[PDB]
Amino acid sequence: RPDFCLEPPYTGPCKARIIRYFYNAKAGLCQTFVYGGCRAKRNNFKSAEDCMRTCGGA
Amino acid sequence: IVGGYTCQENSVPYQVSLNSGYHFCGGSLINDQWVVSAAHCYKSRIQVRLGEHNINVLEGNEQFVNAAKIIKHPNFDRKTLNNDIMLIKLSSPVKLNARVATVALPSSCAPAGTQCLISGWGNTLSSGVNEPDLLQCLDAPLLPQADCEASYPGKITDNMVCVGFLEGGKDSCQGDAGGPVVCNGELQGIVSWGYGCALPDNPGVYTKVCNYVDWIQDTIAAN
Ligand SMILES: [Ca+2]
Repeated sequence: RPDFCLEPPYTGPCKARIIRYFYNAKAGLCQTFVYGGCRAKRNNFKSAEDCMRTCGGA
Repeated sequence: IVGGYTCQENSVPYQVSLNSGYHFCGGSLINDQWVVSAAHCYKSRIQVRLGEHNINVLEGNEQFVNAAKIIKHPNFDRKTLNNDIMLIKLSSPVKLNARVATVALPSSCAPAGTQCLISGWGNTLSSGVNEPDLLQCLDAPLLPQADCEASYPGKITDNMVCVGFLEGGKDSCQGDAGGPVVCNGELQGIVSWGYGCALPDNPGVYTKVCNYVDWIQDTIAAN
């Protein structure tokens, strides 16, 4: 799978509480995390479907 | 708010919660039809909740009003975070009372050393997460621009001000963005960004409201 899928979820410097999805490699599935609202890394999706399609592997 | 305390019930009557399903940002009521928040808190649909203390319990003093107009600063940069300010016009004028009140805009820029009150329902932990039911408060000073610049090399503009402590321990955090920084009864800052929360040498960075009084007034008058 893509390299960014293996990186830990990135909240970023902004201080909003935006719920996003990230691929948890250890768990083998996409989960939710708190995104701050800006400067998102690639392991950050607006839906579980998009997260699994992109980071699911296979 | 990390390292703060639970605000006295309804002691920050200008504090509002921005909600789009769940609480996601704060804001400040500046007049009976307008709220000022952070531009990075933008969402196409926003419900403003006023008179809140416990955001997870219907207490009886709350007012729920949807955003009719959402206007981000025209020069907002989503990467540098310069001009991180946004105005929200309420669909209907709110009823002002002891628990729902307006906060004054700055008469001029407050100098470094000025003590202020920061508030919000953001994460209370620097490591891990704890979303508080009750509104949190934090008394903190505006820091010298040189110290802010030293903590965030090459990332601080004239439209930003650091508020907090160089030693860390107390700070605003995720869920607090858009919220108020009030000093001597005037809204001098808006919770914006920072590296982590309550970390040493990285105090929170806030939108310097005193640079936007004319924009705010002109925008309200035109909308
Ligand atoms: Ca409530």
